[PDB]
Amino acid sequence: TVANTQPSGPSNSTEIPALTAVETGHTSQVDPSDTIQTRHVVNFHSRSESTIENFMGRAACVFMDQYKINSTDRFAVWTINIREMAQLRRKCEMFTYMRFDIEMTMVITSCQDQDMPVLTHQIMYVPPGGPIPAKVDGYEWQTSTNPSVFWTEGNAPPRISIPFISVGNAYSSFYDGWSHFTQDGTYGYTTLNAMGKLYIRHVNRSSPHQITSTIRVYFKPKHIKAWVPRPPRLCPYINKRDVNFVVTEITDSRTSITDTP
Amino acid sequence: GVPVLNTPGSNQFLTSDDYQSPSAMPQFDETPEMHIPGEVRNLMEIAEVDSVVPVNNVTGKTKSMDAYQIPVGTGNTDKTKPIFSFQMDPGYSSVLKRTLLGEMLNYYAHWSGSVKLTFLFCGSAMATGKLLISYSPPGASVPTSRKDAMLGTHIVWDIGLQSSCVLCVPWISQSHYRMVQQDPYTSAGYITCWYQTNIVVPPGAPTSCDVLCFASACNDFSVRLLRDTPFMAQPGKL
Amino acid sequence: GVPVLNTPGSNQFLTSDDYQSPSAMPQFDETPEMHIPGEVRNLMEIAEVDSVVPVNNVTGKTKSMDAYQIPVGTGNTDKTKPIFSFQMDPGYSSVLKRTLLGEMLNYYAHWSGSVKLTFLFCGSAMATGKLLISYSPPGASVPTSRKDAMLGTHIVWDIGLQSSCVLCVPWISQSHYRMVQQDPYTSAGYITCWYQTNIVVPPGAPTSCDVLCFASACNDFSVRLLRDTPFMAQPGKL
Amino acid sequence: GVPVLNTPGSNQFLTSDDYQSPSAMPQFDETPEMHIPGEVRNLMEIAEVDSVVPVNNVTGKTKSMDAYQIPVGTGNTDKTKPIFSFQMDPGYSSVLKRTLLGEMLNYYAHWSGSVKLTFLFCGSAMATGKLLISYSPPGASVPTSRKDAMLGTHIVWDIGLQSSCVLCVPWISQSHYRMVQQDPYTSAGYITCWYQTNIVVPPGAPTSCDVLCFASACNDFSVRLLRDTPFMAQPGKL
Amino acid sequence: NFYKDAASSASNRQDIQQDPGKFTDPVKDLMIKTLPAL
Amino acid sequence: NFYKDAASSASNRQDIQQDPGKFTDPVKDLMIKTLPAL
Amino acid sequence: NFYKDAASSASNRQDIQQDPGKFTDPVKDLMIKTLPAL
Amino acid sequence: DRVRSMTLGNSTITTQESANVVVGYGEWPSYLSDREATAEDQPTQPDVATCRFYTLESVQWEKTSPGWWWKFPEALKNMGLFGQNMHYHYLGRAGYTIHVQCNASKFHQGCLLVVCVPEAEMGCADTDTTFPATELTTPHVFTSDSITGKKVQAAVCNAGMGVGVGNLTIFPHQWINLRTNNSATIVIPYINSVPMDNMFRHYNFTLMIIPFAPLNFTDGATAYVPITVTIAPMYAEYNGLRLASTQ
Ligand SMILES: CCCCCCCCCCCCCCCC(=O)O
Ligand SMILES: Nc1nc2[nH]cnc2c(=O)[nH]1
Repeated sequence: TVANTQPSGPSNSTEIPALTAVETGHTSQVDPSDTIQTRHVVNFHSRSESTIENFMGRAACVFMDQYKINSTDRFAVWTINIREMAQLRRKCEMFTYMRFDIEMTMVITSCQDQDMPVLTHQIMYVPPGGPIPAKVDGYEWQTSTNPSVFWTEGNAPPRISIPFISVGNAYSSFYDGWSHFTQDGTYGYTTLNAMGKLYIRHVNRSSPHQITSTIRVYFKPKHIKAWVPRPPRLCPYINKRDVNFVVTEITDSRTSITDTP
Repeated sequence: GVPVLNTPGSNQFLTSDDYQSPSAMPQFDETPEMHIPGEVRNLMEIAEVDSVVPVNNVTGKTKSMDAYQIPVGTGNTDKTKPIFSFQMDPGYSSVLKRTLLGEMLNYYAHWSGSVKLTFLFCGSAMATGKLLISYSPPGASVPTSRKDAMLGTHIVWDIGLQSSCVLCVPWISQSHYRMVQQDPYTSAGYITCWYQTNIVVPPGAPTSCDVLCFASACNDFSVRLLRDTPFMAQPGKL
Repeated sequence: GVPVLNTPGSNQFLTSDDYQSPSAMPQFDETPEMHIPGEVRNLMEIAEVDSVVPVNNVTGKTKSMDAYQIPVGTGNTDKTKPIFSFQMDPGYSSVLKRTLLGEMLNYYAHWSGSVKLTFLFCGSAMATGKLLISYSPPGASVPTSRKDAMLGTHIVWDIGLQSSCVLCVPWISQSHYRMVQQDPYTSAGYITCWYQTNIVVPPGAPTSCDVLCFASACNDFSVRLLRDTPFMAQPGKL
Repeated sequence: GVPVLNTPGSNQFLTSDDYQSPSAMPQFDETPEMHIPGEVRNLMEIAEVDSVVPVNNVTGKTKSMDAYQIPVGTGNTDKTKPIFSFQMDPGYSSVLKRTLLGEMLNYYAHWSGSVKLTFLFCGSAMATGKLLISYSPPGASVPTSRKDAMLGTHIVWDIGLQSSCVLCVPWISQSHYRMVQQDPYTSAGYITCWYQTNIVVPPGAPTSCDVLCFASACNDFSVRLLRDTPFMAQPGKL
Repeated sequence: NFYKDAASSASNRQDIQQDPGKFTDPVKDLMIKTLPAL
Repeated sequence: NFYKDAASSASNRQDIQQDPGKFTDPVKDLMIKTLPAL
Repeated sequence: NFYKDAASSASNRQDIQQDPGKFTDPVKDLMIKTLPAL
Repeated sequence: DRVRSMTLGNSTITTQESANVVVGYGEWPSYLSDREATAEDQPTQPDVATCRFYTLESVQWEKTSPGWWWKFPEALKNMGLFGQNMHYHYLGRAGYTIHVQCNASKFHQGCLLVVCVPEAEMGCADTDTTFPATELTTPHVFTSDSITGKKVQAAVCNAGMGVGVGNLTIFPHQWINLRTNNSATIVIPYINSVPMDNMFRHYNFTLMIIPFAPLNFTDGATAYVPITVTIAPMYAEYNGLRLASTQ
C-alpha cells in the first residue's frame, strides 16, 4: 500500500523542507506532513493497477485488413509492427526499451457483400526471411516449420502465445540511428523491426458469391519489463515507419493567466 | 470422460483477462536478460517526477516557450491582483492536464493522494522577493484578494539562495478518490499566487523576471481505474 | 458436472502445439528398438561437420566441379589482388548458403556463435606457400589491399606437411543473435584471402594449384527461430 | 487433453446461479471499507420493525392520513359491533399488504412464524377504556358478536399509563408454511376488535379518540420462496 | 501451469514492486529533506 | 477459487448473520420484556 | 498422461541430448587439438 | 557542497557554484561484465587515452536563442583518441560524464534545461520524406517557429521528437539557473538494448540545452554569454578491430 501520513504539529525551527533547488536535478521528497499540520491517517490505497503489467496488459487492436474469397486481394499481409494503430502505439512509445512476450487474439468476421457453407481461416506466420506466398494456392501455405492457426467460424477467437523473439535484450520503441554504417538509408525504428509477415486467407477453395472477411489482431503484452521512461506523445501519428509530426500546441489555451472556470 | 458444464462467458474474448494460451514457438530460447539502466516497474514512479507546468497558456503563447514562464514584475500597479490561478485537478485542468502528472493520470478514471507544486524562480541573484502561493478547497468562489487567499493552505515563499519552493496540496477530499474527468461532486480547489511583498531589484538588473512552475505527485499518490486517453484522437489510416 | 469456462483458443488448430490425442490403434505392439549406428539428436551436430564451400561460383562454373576449387597460382602479376572475398553471413551469402552450415541455418531465422573456415591446400608436396586469410567486421568497406586486411582478425598460414588451416570467425557481434536473412542491422563481416608471400614450386611440378575451402560451426553455435526454407520452391503437383 | 463430456445445462444462462466469472478489471484496488451505522444483513431484521397499519382504508380515506387511525368513541350505540376486522394473512389482505411486514413478504411465496399486532391508543390522558382484540383461526365465519370472538386467542387490554398493547398472533397452522397469495388451503384467521367495557372520558376532554395500529414479525418468522413483487407494475419506458 | 513454455503462462499481475529513487533523486551527493539543498 | 481477483468469485450465499437489535430496540436505556416500559 | 497408449502422448520436446563426436571426429586414433594431425 | 572537481585521464574540471552531479537513473557506468557480454574477443580498454574531458565548440546564448542539441557518441568523432578508436573498432561502450557550463553575473537572469535524452529519434520537417544525416549532426539549433524542407523539425515546443518540452524532465537532466549555479554535470551509464553497439550509425543519446527562461540583462552587462559543453566518456571499451572507416 501507499505511505501513511504521519501526524505533525506546529513547528518553528531552522529546518526547511519546503525550500528546495530544482536545478539539482532532484525532485523534493516532501510530504504534506512537512508543510502543514496533519492528522494520522492510514492509507489502505495500493498502486497495484498502475504497474506496467496491469497498464500494458490489455489486448489492443494492432491490425485490420480485408481479404476476399472467390489475385493478391484474396489474402492479407501485415509485416508485423505496433505502429499500425495509435492507441497502443502511444503506450509503447512511452518507454524507450521494453521486453515482453505477447499473445495475439484474432477476431475474424466474414460479411456478404447463394449461402456461405462455413468459413475456415488460416493465419500463417512466416519468420523474417521465409518464403512468402504470392497466391492462395501458393504452396507456401503448407506450414512445415511456420507456425499457423486454423480457425472455423462460430468458435472462440484464436489465441496463441508468442515469446520474446527479438535479437536484442529488449524491443526498442525508438532507434535514433541509421540502417547502414555510412549513416545512410532507413532512419528510425524501422531498421530494428525484423518480425515476419503475417498471412491470412480462407482455406475454403472458393465460394458461390463474393465473401469479404476482415481480421482484427489484438496484442496483449504480458511478463512486461520496461526501461528508460519517456514522455507520452503530444502530436499525432502521421506515418507508420517514422516518428514524423506536425507541430501542435502543448496545452489547451486560456484567456488570461488568472482566468479560471 | 469427466462430466463438465459450460457456464456463461464461454467462448468469449474479454480483452482484460488472465488466461494461459498455447505457445506458438515451443522450447524457444529467449535472449539472455541484461541489466539496462532505469527500469520502471510502476507508472507512479514516473508521475512523481517533476515536469514544467504551462501556467501561462493564454491564447497565442501555447505553441511557444512563453507558456511555461510566469511573468513576475516590479512595479506599483496590480499588486492586489493574482499572479496566476488555475484548477487543482490535474486531469481536465487546461494548465496541468499535459504535465507528466496529467499524462499518466488521463489513462485512469480515479485518482487519490497529494500533489505538490514546485516553483523555481528564474530571476537574477540580486533580485529578491516574497510570494504567497495558496490553495483553497472548493465550496466558495476563487479568492479575489490576498486576504481571502491567505485563509487557505498557503505558503509565504522568501526568494533567496535556495530559489525553489514546494507547495504540497494536502489532499483535502470528502471521498477516498476523485474523478479525473470534471464533475461537480469531486472537484479540486484553486491554486492562486499573490505578491506577499514585491520583487525588489537593484538599479542595473533587469526588472522583469519570471517564475517557472513544476508539479509532481507525492508518495501517497495512486490511480485507480484504467481507461483510454482522450488525447490521441486518431483520424484514420496512418 | 464441474462448471467449466471456454477460453479463447478453443477449437482451433495451432500447428506447433503440444497436446495429447487419442490413439487410433490402441495397445499397439511397436517393433522392438534396435541400435542403428549414427543417431542424430540435434541438428547442430550435423551443422558442425565440415562441407566444401563453392567459393568460385562465378557465372559458368556453378554447375560443375570448378565451383569448389579456388585458383591459386605462381606468378608476378596480381599479387596485390585478393584471392577470394565473400560475405560472412552463412544464410544469404551466395557462397556458403548451400553448405551444410547454410542448409541447416535456412530453417531458422536467428543464429548465434562462431563459424570456422578450414582451407585444404590441394597442390603438390613440393609446392610451398604462405597465405593471409582475414576477417574484418562490418562498418567499413571491403579491404582492397593486404595492408587494410591485416588489421582484421587474420591468420598467416604456412603451407607444409599439415596442409590445412582453420580460420575461426570469432563472433564479434553487437547483439546475441543475427538474422539469417540479409538486413543491415545485423550483417556479418568479410572474409578475404591474400598472398602472404607467394606459392613457390619446383621446375617440374605443375605451377597452377588450388585451395579447397571448408566451413562448419563451432561448439558455441546455435540457431533460434524456426521458419521454412526458401530453397524448395514447389511449383505444383508432383 | 483430458477427455470431458458436456452435460445438459451447458451454455445456458440461469439467472439464479453461483458461478465464478473472469474479472473485467484485474488487480482493482477497491475503496477501503468504512463503518456505516445500521448495516442490515437479513430482510427479516427490517420486517420485525413495527409499521403503522392502514386499518381504516375505506373508500375515500386511503389517500389521506385517516387510513391509519381507527375511530373509537364513547356512546351508547353500536357497542355490540366490531371496531375493526380484517384478514390475518399479511400478503393479500387489503389492510396489511402494504406494511413493512407485507412489503418484504410479497417478494416471497411462502411464509412462516408468528406476527404480532401492537395497538397504540392516541386519546387523552384522562380517557380510560378496555378493549378486546381477538384472533380466531379459520374454519368458521367471522365472529359477529363479542361472545363468539372471546372464544379465540384474545386479549383484554386495559388502557392506562402504558397505553400500548401487543396481540401476538400465535401461528396456529396446519403446515409449516403458508402461501403469501390467497388460497383456501392455507388461509389465516380473522383479527377483530371489540369494546370490552367502553371508553370513559371526563366532561372537558374530547369524546372521540382513535387507536393506532402496528404490525411486525416475531423472532420465529421466516420467508421461504423468492418471487417478484406485483406492486411495481411498470407500464413502459421511463 | 498447464504448459511447459514460460511465454505460454498467465500474466504476473500480482507482483507490485517499485524503485522511484532512480528517477526522483538520481543525484550523487545525498540530499536530506530537512537540510537545505546547497 | 480459480481467479486471483476477489470480485471474480462466487457469491457468499452460505453465510447467515443478523443483528435485529439495532432496528427493533435502538433505545439507550435497556427495556426489559417483563418490566413496564416506563 | 490421460491415455494408456504411449503413442497417444505429448511430444518430449523438453529433453536436449547431443553426441557430435560420432560425426565431427569419427576417427579411430584420437586426435588432440593441441598436437599436429600427423 | 557547491564546489566540486572531476579528474579524468589527465583532465580535471573545476566548478565552484554547481548542483551535485546527477547519476543517470542511479547507475554509475562500468565495464561490461562477463555474463552480459556477447563478443568473444578481448576488448580494448584505453582508460586514460579516451576516458578524459573533451571540450566541444561553445555556443552564444542570446535573448531569443531557442536551444541546441548534440548527438553523441558521434559528436565526439575525430576528437582525440576517442574518435580514432571509433574508426578502427566495430563496437563500443562509454559512460559520458557530461559537464555543461554557462557562467553569468548576478545581474543576468535565465534558466537552461540541460537534458540527456536516450534515443531522441527526431522528426522530419516535411512529414512524408526522410532527411539526410547532416541534418542530425556547431550544434544544430532549434527554432521558435516551424521550419519546412528536408530537415529535422527543430521547433522547441515539440522538442524534435514530438513531445511536450516541459515533459523532458523525466530524463536525467539538470537546470542552469544563473542565480544559483553556472554548470550542470550529468553522468550517463551505457543505456541501450544491446551490450555493445556501433558508435557511427547509432546515436545513444542527444544533449538538449533549452532556455525555458530566456537570457535577460540591461545595458552594460556582457552580451556575449557562451555555453560550453565538456563531455568525457567513462569506462569506454571497444571490440572488433578492422580497417579504418572513412567517416
Ligand atoms: C500464427 C502465428 C502467429 C505468430 C505471430 C508473431 C508475432 C511477433 C511478435 C510481435 C512483435 C512485437 C514488437 C514490439 C516492438 C516495440 O515494442 O516497439
Ligand atoms: N567514484 C565512484 N565509483 C562508483 N562505483 C559505483 N558507484 C560509484 C560512485 O558513485 N562513485
